[PDB]
Formats: sequence, C-alpha cells, structure tokens
Amino acid sequence: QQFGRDIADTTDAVRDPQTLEILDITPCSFGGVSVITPGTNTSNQVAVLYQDVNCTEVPVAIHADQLTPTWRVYSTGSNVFQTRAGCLIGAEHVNNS
Amino acid sequence: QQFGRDIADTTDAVRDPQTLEILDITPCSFGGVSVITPGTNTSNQVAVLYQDVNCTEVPVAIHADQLTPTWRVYSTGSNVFQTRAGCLIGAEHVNNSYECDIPIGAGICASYQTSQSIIAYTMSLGAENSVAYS
Amino acid sequence: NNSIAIPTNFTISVTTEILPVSMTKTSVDCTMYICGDSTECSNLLLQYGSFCTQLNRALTGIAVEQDKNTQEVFAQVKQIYKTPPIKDFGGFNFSQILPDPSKPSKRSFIEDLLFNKVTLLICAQKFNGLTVLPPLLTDEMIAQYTSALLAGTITSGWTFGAGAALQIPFAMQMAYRFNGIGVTQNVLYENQKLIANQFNSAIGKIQDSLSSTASALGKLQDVVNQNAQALNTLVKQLSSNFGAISSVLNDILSRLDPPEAEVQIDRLITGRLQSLQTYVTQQLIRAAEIRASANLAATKMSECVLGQSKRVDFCGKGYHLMSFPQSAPHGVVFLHVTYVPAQEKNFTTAPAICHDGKAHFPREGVFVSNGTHWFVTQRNFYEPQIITTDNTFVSGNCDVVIGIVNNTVYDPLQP
Amino acid sequence: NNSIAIPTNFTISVTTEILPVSMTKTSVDCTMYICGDSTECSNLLLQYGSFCTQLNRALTGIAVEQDKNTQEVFAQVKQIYKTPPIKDFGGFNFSQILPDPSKPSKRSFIEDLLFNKVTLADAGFIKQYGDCLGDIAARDLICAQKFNGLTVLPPLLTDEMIAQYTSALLAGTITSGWTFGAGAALQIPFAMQMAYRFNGIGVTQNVLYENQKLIANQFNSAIGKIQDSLSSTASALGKLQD
Amino acid sequence: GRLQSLQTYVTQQLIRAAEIRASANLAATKMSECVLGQSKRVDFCGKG
Ligand SMILES: *[C@@H]1O[C@H](CO)[C@@H](O)[C@H](O)[C@H]1NC(C)=O
Ligand SMILES: *[C@@H]1O[C@H](CO)[C@@H](O)[C@H](O)[C@H]1NC(C)=O
Repeated sequence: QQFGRDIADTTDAVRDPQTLEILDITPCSFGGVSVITPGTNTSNQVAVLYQDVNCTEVPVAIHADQLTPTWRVYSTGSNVFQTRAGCLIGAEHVNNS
Repeated sequence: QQFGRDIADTTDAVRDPQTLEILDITPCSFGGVSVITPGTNTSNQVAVLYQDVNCTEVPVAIHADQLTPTWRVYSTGSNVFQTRAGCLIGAEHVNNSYECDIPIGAGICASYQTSQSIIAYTMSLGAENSVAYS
Repeated sequence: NNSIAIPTNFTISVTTEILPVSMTKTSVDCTMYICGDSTECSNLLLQYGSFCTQLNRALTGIAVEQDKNTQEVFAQVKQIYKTPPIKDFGGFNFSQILPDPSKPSKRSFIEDLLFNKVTLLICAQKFNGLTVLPPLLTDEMIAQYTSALLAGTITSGWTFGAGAALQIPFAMQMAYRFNGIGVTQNVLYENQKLIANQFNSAIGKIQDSLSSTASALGKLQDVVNQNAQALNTLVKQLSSNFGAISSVLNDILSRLDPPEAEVQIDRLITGRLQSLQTYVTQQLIRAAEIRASANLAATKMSECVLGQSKRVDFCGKGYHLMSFPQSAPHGVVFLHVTYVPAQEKNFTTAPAICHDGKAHFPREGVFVSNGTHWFVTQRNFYEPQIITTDNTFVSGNCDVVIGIVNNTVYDPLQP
Repeated sequence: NNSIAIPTNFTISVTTEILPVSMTKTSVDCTMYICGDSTECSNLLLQYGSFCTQLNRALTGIAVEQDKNTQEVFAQVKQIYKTPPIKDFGGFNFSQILPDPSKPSKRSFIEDLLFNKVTLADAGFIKQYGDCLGDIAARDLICAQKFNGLTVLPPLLTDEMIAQYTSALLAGTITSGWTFGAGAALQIPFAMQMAYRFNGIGVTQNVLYENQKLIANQFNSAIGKIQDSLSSTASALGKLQD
Repeated sequence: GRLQSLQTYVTQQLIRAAEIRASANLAATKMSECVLGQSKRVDFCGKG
C-alpha cells in the first residue's frame, strides 16, 4: 500500500515513506458556527453555538494563535455549556423551564 | 468620483467630462406588449396593450412613419385609452359594466360586441343584490 | 369511573387565522435581463435553444395562477349582497367589520388595520427587465367580495352558500348554530345579551391585538419578504462577472471585438441564465406553497364561512360556530367565532338508570348527580332536568349494564 | 327494491396509518463543499455571485420548516396530561400504547417497536456520522468538518419530548375524549365516552353498555394483532424508511 | 460541476420538503380531527 482513500475518493490514510508506519489525516477548518442574539435594538450580547463540536476541543479547533482577543473570550470562561446540539458559549444555563 | 452605480452595478448617474455637473441616467421606457384577440373564429380585430407604459411614447416605439400604412393606426385614432395596467390601443372605454371575458388587469376586462369593436370595461362583480333582512 | 365534568358556562372566543392566497406576479424577459439591448448577445442567446420561452411560459403560468388563486378564495358567490342599513342583529355589533363608507376606501376597519401592518429602491428594480403585473382583482373589489360574503352570512347564514340566499334573523342563525354544536336553542335565547357582549368584546380585543406593536401577520409579511429578496438577489446577480472580465455587457462590447468577445459574453449568459433559471424554479416551488394555501383558504371559506364545520380545530379552536372573512394584502384573514366551554363542576354520573327493573338511557345527554338527586343534563352545558320516560329510552334490563344505579323516573302523565 | 340487510353484530377494527412528518435537517457549507480549504478556489467562487447564499438560505428555510412541521402536528395541546395511576377504563387495555415508566425513556411499548423498524445500517454517510461522537481515541476528531461541510442538524424536539406529547394526547383522549382539544379537559368515564362515540355513528348507547365487556375484549385483541404485524419480520414502515 | 450538483440536490430537497410538508399538514388534520374528535369523513380516520 501507498495511500488510502475514502468513499468520496479523497485521501484519508497514508504510510510514511521513511519508517513505513500507519497514520491518518485530520482536516481542520472549523466553519460550522452559529450566532444567537436578540434584536440589536434590544441588546448587543451574543451567544455562539458550535454544532457537534466538543467543548474541550474548541481551543484547538479555533487556532487561537491567530485570533483576535474578541474571539478568545468565546473559547473559555464561566459561561460555557455543553449540549447535545453542540457547545454553547456566552449563555448562562438555568434549571427552570 | 465620476460614475455612480446601483445595486446591479449599472451606472445610474454620471458626470459630464466637459462640465463638472452631476448628470442622471435612467433606463429608457420599456415594457411588454399584449394582444387582446376575441378569436380568429369570431373576427380579426385586435386590441394591443402596452403594459405599464404611458400612452405619450407609444408611437415612438416603432418607426411607423416610414413603415407600411397599416402601422399608422398607432399614431392616430380614438382607440387609445390609458389604464392602470398600461396603455390600451384598439378598444374603446365604456361606462357600462359587464362580466369579464378577457381579463386584462387592475379590474378591467375586454370583450367584443356590437358598429363592431372591442370594448374595455370594469368587470362586474355580479348581479347586485340586497337581502330583505328583517 | 363515576365522575364527569359538565360545564356550567361558556365563552365565545373569536380567534383569527391568517392564510396567504396569492403572491406578487412577476414577468422577466431574457433580452432585458441576459442580453440587455445588445444585438451581439441576443443573436448569441437564440442558439441556446428555447430556454427563454420556457422561462416566460413558466412565469405566465404562475401569473395567471395567482389571479386564479384569488378567484376560488374570494369569488365564491356571484351575487353581491348588501347588509341592510339598520344594524339590528339581536345586540351583535358588526359595524367594526362591515365596510364603513366614511373613508375614501370602501374597506372595513379590521381590514384597514391589516393593510397598514404589512410593509410593501423597489421601483428601481422594475426597470432592469423585471415587471410586476398588477393583480386582476384590485384591493377595493376584493373587499367588496368579503362584504358580499359577510352580508350573506349575517343576513342569510349558510343558506346563501347552498343556493338562493334565505334571509333569517341573526338571533335564529346563531340559535341553530348552537344546535349544530349539540347545544339546545334555549341556551342562547335565555342569555342572548350575554353572548352578544362577549362577541362584541371579543372583536374589540382583535382590534387592540392588531393595533398594538404585536405584528401577528408573519405569514403575509413573509410572502412579501420572500418575493422581495428573490427579486433583489436576481437583479444583484447582474453585477457578477461569472469569470468574465466585466459584469456589464456594454463595456465588453466596447473594449473587445466580436471574435474574442464571444468567449467572454458567453460566460455571462451561462451565469445569468442559470441565475434566472434558479429564480423561476424557486418561484415555481413557492407557487405550489401558495396554491396549497389558496386551496386551504378556499376550503375554509367554503366550510367555515359558508357553513358550520364539524371538523375539530379546522375552523378555529373549540366548537366552531361561524367565521368572517377579511381581505388582507396578498392573503385573507378569517375571524373564527368558536364556542369554548367554560367553568366546570364535579358530577357523579352513571351510564344508565334502573327504575322498573329496566335500564333507562338518556336520549340526548348524560345522567348526572350533584350529590343527592340524579338528573339528565346536556353534555356541553348544565341545565338539570328531571328524569322522565319521554327524556329517556329503555333498552334491556338492569343486570347487564355495569354502573347502573337505582333511581325513580317520573312519569309525565301519571298525575 | 323491497329487501334490506341490517347487521346483527359488529367488530371493532384498529388499523395503523403511517404518515411522514419531518425529514433530516441538512446544512451545507458551500465554500467548504466546493472550495474545501482552498483560498484560491474561494476567490473564484465569489466571481459566481451570491449563488450559495441562496442555497444556505434555502436549506435553512427547509430546516426550520421541519421543526414547524413537527410542532403543528404534535404540539396541539399546551397541557401535558398524565394518565391516572389506576387503569380502570371499563375493561379497555391501554398498557400497550401508554408510556411505560419502567423503561428509562417515556416511550410506550409500541413506540419501541416502531423505532426498531427504521435502521440506518444501509447508509454510509449517516451511519459513520454518528460514530464520531462516540470516538475519543482519535485526536482532534472534528467530524463537522470531515464530511465536506455536510452536516445534519438535530431536531428541535427530541424523541423523548415528542413521546410526552403523544402520552399527553393519549391521556386527554382516554380521560376526556374530544373536549380537551376544544377547551379545558373534561373528565368522563371511558365507558361513557365510547357510548357517545357510538351515538355519533348512529347506533344507540344501549348497544355499547349491553355488551361493553365484549367490546373491550375485541379492542384488546385488536391491539394485540398490531403487535404481531410489527414485532414480526413484516415491515409495514415503508413510508418512513423511504 | 460541483455547484450544479449542489444546486440539484437543494432543488430536489425543496420538492421533497413540499411532499413531506403536505404530509405533515395531513397528519395535523388527522390529529386535529381523528384524535381530538370524531370525524364523519369516510375513510379519513380509518376503514369503517
Ligand atoms: C427596537 O428598535 C427600535 C428602533 O427602531 C427602538 O426604538 C426600540 O426601543 C427597540 N426595542 C427593543 C425592545 O429593543
Ligand atoms: C369505580 O372504581 C372504584 C375505585 O375503587 C370502585 O370502588 C367502584 O366499584 C368502581 N365502579 C365501577 C362501576 O366500575
């Protein structure tokens, strides 16, 4: 073997030509984001939701080394909550229904 | 700045290079044309509708001056009536109201009746009724 | 297993239902859109086949459909009825929904709230190959249809929808409409003033609900917004070069001769044609959405307005009595009048009654007891009535039914 | 012209009708799908105008539509009725459709059969999509990005939430019949409720009470027949699997 | 090619959405009539 391909005929596995080992490919783009906000006339506060994204993996996915501080505050803090729909940041979870 | 554009990146304003005066550009008058035909079985008289077009620039649409004499009817004649749908030619407005035969738009309808000509009229909603409620 | 709740009261709820009927009629020309006043482009467009005829034919099919959609929804009666000048409907207050001649427009008050609550460079787009054909029926005429429908409904009820209109007092029209819910006429007449006050107040709350900032006309406003963005996007695509050197045909024809401008001009046509093809295809799907709504609107008026419909939660929430149609921009608004049961009370019930070793069942109602004495009462209202042989029908004996209870049935002719 | 036939008997028949309500909510990142991680391609995409802005807008419109579809069919009552602890409905047997508190979820016994009749095994994209959330060994496994921007949004109403609506609807229908859908729920014995329902068919009430026990057995057995149809190899969920 | 493929899928989704939505409206109608009440519409809420 020299390389592996997925269903879409795109590279997904390959072997190091030197040591002849086994390794995979991990794409990293992170375009799947949503913005939650009330009417701008009401308030400027915003909560961001990341679909099907682990809360712990947000700092690695965002590539914080090349981000403005305005986005860094959305990668950590106290108002971080995990949901089955993804990771929600900027909203305070409440028990009441 | 010398050129002003609209949402479609089409110049809607300009400045004359010779004199620094702001000059406006608006697209020339245009629109679709429709023909009201009672039916070849019935007759051949036809009324042409210029949709959403002023009647003042109808004849300039074509070079009827140097065309066949049959095309001169659009520069004269009393069969030139303005409607909300547009400029209607070949039919005469009538005060009476009848059931709609050939819908036109904006509540007016055209029909052919009897010397013989096509009439443009406001469609009648139906027989006027007044329930004898008590 | 032996407890029932029979309402001792009622509440006339006038809920509103909003339904789109027709959308803006639009027509597009290939030459104006794709090859604007260009001979070279137009001559190069005709060799792409009869796409453009399909575009025009499809849109015209939509445009005529929109005019048709309004016909079934509104043009249900060919007779234009007029409400009598005297507003004597047993205390019912109709002046705020019937047309008011004290305004230049012959619409009604609730109808005018609706027109002001829908917000329609809009004219600039109309000069770029896009035309908006006016509706066949204008707003004033559509308002006359609704006035005719109302005049028939108040004056004649459901008869005018099933043939010749038959004038009947509105007090009796409502009285039978209760009878269709299973509610005896005596309920209405004994408290006719109460019902009228509830109906009058119910209509008033509709005015306040619409008059405030609570914009409940999301559906109709969505239709305008959906069409507006589609047209706005369509014209905006003319600014995209689709890989060409420029997004304007006139410049290309000026800076390039035909032999090598054919490559560039062809690129724009494919992109512009595809964008126009996307618009019509999206419009055709939307027309189906409106057509389904238009059929639903026509169905509701045929059943809810022209008659009393037994279909639950189809002509308003609760036991539907009758509806009022109201014209709205690009749609119709129904004012469903429903009979909502009100305050209840505990009651002990038995399926049957055993007096002479024979089970007695209620002809129409249920057997209830408020603690000491058994009574047969209406299902949807509480008027206790003595158990009598004329109010019950006997069937079988008492050893078969489960839950039967001893009680004496008064004989109406024994004394 | 002088002969009529009149039934001397009846059979209570229960039949199952299956109707699709919502479809999978999918969203596509056009820039990724067409120009995945390619800056050069992204610039060329802008030259094509705001095509995929419509596509995201169109798909988003569909996505919100599915939630509206589910809400308008299930969320018809704003009161979450609960069945009474005592199941005394004149001999009728509703255990096979009412929720089972013993199970961790509130799905009733029949609803369990329905969920087992629809499978994702015959699917490559979807089946491998779910396994990502269960993968911890892989490093930086962001599967919202591995599928060329193709993602499936979760339904707004989860299965447990929907099951509560059906349980509420069943509880209202069982204990109140039709009133709860036309105002405040009105308690009434189930024997009386069916007697009225018979009265709506044109058969007097005494028919039901005189043989109420017989009717209850017919209904319970009728419910049992659905079990064999659904619990066996017979796959009647063709309108949802498609 | 990819855009047309994506556009074709979106168009097909819209058609399928209408069919599902039409089914959803029917389901709500059946729930409104068959479940919340008794319907006299023959063959609308079962067989019989
Ligand atoms: C909404 O915006 C308007 C500006 O048009 C402002 O007057 C109003 O106070 C705002 N209301 C809220 C609740 O944000
Ligand atoms: C109804 O249920 C109660 C509860 O124990 C019971 O005592 C009574 O006998 C039952 N009656 C009927 C008719 O089922």
